Amino acid sequence: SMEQVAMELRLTELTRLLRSVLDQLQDKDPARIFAQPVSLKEVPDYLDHIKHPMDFATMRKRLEAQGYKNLHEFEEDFDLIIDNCMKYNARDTVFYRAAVRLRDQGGVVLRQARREVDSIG
Repeated sequence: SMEQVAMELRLTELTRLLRSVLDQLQDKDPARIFAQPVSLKEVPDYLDHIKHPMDFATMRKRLEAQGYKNLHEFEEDFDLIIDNCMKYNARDTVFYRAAVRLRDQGGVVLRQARREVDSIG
């Protein structure tokens, strides 16, 4: 149908905007701490601690399959990255501290994203 196409164009355009959002958030992680999945070879107990692992590469795979229906879904995955880190790692660690800085800096990007998503519809 023509309606299904229009819906698909909307999804494609959301994917475009979320790709730019993802790039801007990942720039706030210049150490690449959150770039890839925590390695279960190197942290064998990880899934005993963290039930839903997340990282920027995993988000990018979902994004490119147009697997984010709305900004809320995308933010859920970004918050997982941060929240998983802040539980597994202690306050006095470079990992925890990286997550705090990512959260604080990402907030600004996500605030305007929400306005753009609502504005453009």
